[PDB]
Amino acid sequence: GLGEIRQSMLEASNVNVTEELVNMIEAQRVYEMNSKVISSVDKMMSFVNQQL
Amino acid sequence: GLGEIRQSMLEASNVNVTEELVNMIEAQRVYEMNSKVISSVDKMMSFVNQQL
Amino acid sequence: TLPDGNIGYTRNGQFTLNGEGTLVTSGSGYPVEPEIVIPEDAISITVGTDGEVSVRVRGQQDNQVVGQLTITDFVNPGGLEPIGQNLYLPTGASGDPQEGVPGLDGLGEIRQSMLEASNVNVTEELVNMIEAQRVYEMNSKVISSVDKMMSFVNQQL
Amino acid sequence: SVRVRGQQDNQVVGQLTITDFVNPGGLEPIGQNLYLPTGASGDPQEGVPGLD
Amino acid sequence: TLPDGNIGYTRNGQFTLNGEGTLVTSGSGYPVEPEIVIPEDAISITVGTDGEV
Amino acid sequence: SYVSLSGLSAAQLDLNTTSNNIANANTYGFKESRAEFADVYSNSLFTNAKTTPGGGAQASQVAQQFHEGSSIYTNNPMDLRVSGTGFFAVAKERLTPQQNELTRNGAFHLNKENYMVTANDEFLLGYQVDPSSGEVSSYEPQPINIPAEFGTGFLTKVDFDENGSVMGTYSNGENVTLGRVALVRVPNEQGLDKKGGTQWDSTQFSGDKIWGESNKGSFGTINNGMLEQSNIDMTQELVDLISAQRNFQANSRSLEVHNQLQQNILQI
Amino acid sequence: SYVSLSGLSAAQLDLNTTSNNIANANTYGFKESRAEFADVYSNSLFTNAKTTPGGGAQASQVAQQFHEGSSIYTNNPMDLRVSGTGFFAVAKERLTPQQNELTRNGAFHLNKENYMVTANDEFLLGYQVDPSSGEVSSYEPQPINIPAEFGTGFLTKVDFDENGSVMGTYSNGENVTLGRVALVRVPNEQGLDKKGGTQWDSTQFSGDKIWGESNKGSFGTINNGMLEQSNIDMTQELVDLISAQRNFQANSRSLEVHNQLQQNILQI
Amino acid sequence: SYVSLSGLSAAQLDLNTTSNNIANANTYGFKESRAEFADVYSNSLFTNAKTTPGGGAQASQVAQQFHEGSSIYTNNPMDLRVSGTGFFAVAKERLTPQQNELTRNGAFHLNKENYMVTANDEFLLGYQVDPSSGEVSSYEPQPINIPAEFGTGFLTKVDFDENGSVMGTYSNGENVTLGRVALVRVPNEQGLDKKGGTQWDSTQFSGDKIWGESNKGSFGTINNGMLEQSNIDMTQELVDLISAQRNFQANSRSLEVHNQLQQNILQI
Repeated sequence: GLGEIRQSMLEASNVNVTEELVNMIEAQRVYEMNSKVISSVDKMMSFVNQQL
Repeated sequence: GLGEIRQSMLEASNVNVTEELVNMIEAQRVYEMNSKVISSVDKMMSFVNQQL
Repeated sequence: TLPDGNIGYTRNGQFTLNGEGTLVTSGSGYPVEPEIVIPEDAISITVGTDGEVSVRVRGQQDNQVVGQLTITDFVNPGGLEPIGQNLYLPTGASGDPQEGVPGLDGLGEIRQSMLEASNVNVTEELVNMIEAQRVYEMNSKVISSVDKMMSFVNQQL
Repeated sequence: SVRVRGQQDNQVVGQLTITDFVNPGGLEPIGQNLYLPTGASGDPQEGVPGLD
Repeated sequence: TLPDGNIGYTRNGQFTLNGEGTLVTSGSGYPVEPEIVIPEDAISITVGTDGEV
Repeated sequence: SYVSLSGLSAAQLDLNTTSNNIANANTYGFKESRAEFADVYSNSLFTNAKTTPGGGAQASQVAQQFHEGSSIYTNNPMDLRVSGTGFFAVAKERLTPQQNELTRNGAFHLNKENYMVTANDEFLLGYQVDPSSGEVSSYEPQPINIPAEFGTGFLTKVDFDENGSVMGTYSNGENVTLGRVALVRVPNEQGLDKKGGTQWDSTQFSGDKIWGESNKGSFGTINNGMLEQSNIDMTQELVDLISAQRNFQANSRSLEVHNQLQQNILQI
Repeated sequence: SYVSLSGLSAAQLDLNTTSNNIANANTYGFKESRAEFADVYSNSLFTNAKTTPGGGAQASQVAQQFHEGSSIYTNNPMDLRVSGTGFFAVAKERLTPQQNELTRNGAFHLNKENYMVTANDEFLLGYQVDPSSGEVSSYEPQPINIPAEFGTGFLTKVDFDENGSVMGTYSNGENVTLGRVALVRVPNEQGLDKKGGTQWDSTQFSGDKIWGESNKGSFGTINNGMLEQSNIDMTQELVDLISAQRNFQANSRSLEVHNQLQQNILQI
Repeated sequence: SYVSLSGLSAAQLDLNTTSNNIANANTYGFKESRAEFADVYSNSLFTNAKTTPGGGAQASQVAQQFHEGSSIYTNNPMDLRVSGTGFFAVAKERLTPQQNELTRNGAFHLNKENYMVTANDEFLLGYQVDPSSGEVSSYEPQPINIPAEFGTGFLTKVDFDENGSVMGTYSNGENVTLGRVALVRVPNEQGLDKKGGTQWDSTQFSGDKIWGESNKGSFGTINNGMLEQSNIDMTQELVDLISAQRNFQANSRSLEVHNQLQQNILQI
């Protein structure tokens, strides 16, 4: 079941730069929409301090 | 009536970032507006204590 | 033929054979109704305009008939249900399935060694997507303005 | 109506009916987004939703 | 033709067919007055300026 | 954004499929591959049925188009080609001929033991016939051996007739039939799983190997002195390279649009 | 883009067919091929023909133009040619002649069994006639045999008359009629399927084989010492090479224009 | 923005029509198409009448230019051409010739039953004339049959005169008139609806079919040994490709400008 040794040959990395770049954009958008809630809650707590 | 198994597939989350962020806009303002009523009642009780 | 036993309708004609030689789709492998099994003695497969499937055998003149294809039409194909894998299902608004020989009673003709491309026009889709993006930003301006008005009222009133 | 695989002409499972009142403002609010019929509310008017 | 029986008037022109061949709306599927049934022998549809289908 | 990502993945697969076809434009016995796609339409009990946007594009399968390729003439009697339907049977180990694989290129030669082997030093399989008998006696495939001395007399020339029989003449002027090349066929060629070096193996989706001679039944003929090139068309692959790029560019514009929508809401 | 890609395939098919004719400018009995195309238009009930363009170019059939070719002279009595309509009958196996194929080249010779065979060692089929009788007695074709000794007398010369009869004179000065070459004709020559080595076989679209003699009925004569070249004209083929090149460049230009339209929109 | 998209749609229709013409540069009997456009001007009771910006450009009709195409010479008696006005009558089914379609390509041959058919095995129709009589006896069209034997005598050559009559000579030296090819004309050729394979059918906009003989009345002549190519001009089609791209680019610039106007207000 083991593989075969191929002399004078190398195995490149299996990363797909297309997938990493696309996943980078999605991970950034989720990151920014999470910061909005913290930004929104900060404004709410600031408002309560001024009012209540 | 059961669903089928699809190999080499994943089911992404059904969250709609459009709907979540708009509802946060509505929720923040309603939350702030209720604080206005509590602040208004607080000022009213201060006036009653200071006058009566 | 779907795994559950029902019949699905497909415009995708990319077929193949399984180990038994039955004519199945080149995707998940759903057999075509009615079954068209190619004998192992065949050397060339021809499919007629009228759907008559026949093969040729060494040392035997005249194509040997192996099966007959039939195709189904609908009064309202736009009412069909897309179920994925290039498959459709009949619905209430689609109409009753009408089956017949491919070339009579208004049915289309089978073109062997020929595939039907998608009718999508990328020029139309990209232009429409730009228009829909602008309309999307139109309604965000209303929401942004409404939010600013409520913020102004929360500070003034 | 519901849809069942292996069956065209989606199956009917029930019929909804809604009630209108001459004076819905006379209904008694009991909370939980519920009202109760009262003397000044008027007789319930049940029927198919879309006629009369 | 509305389901209640009355007639509605529309400027939308997006039409389609039902299971019975009648020209209906592309939304809720209301028929068009007068009923325009396209037979199964039709290979093309031409709608004239004067409305003659 | 996953619908647009599906478009990029589907389009990028077509580039990789075409790029492998272009890369193997010169390997003998190569069969080109085609990328086949299918739609994604998913619904549940709580999903609206009238408005049904799709789930994107799913790669259905990468096919293995097995149409006959062009033939090259090398004037080498050990270069064999199957014209029609059939495969060469090639075994990795001499002792065990049940462990074999199907190949189409016939760049054969003899090793130090006078066994007709491929470029990878793998043994070609053939039938055993008596030198005086006619058709195949025992149908079990065995490696084809061309003895240097038979009698005696030393081997002079080797040739294959249209029936695949390997015949050698010797110094004593004796013509001896040494066997015939076995031809293997499968009911579904698309179902063969792909090994390395332009070799395939029989699978459940390809059926059981069918053993037969050349120019018999549904099998093609065996021609020596010929090799078959890849069955790809350079004009077709270069055009498919053009069309696949225009669908990845179009889909990335859709992915670009979806991000600008999310950025728009994030600025309220 | 699909209509342009249809044009490239149609223009490439014409170029491939023309190249095949030029490559076979020397082979004996070759019949040139002509590629015929057809339009495409398919309009749905929901599509308004007044605003629709066509579907491209569809290949209809690659014929098999069967007009008579030029005759070369070799002064070889074993080289035969059919002047008129008809085909030679050639069987691969001597025992079974009913499975045979049709050929036009007559480069025959004698093998070790004194059977008149082709260059591919395939037996020529002819009718059996008695040495004393006249016309064909048994109409079933059989391989033509030219015995070395008949009586005895040894074979000296073999000649063929216009009736296709093979006549051999021997040492004892006895003239013997050894048979006559069979001539096969089909009602539809265009329907014959093309086998290898410039040979055709009867098909369902070509009718059934009609067995007859030479210079009898509608059949042509049989001439010895002659061979048929390809029925192609080099000037016509070379001119069609230019026309197929331009009809391809135009479609590639059309494909190029349709690409630039899309790129113009992806920059908005 | 819809006015700009109207220009893009009109220009792309021009490209598709031109690309269709270039694709069929080698199909026999092809008649080129021309895209015709019309203006849009919609006004209501409540719309200002002084300033009337157009609604865009509308596709009027894709024409079917029916000018005579250039003829090719094949020296084949079975290949026909109409020099003038008229189409050949061709029926898909031999039994029913009323269900017939009009064609312009004359690439015919004989089936296995000796019926003159097209490349698609569709039967050519003609008038039935007695062997001794002259002009057409019964005007009802029937499939054209050229018997192998008439008496007997076997068919030798088939030729067509300017009147369309098919004449077959036989071994007995008997020339028998087997019929004359039917010609069909319509008052409006551009009203014909286009089927597949360069064939048309009668419509109401095209009037009724006019059955007549060749070289009689308003009909043209029939020439054997010739075929008609596409009636397109390569240089004109290539130039129309140039003008149509620079009209898709100009309109796309208008679409780009309109979008940037909407983006301008969205940033206030």
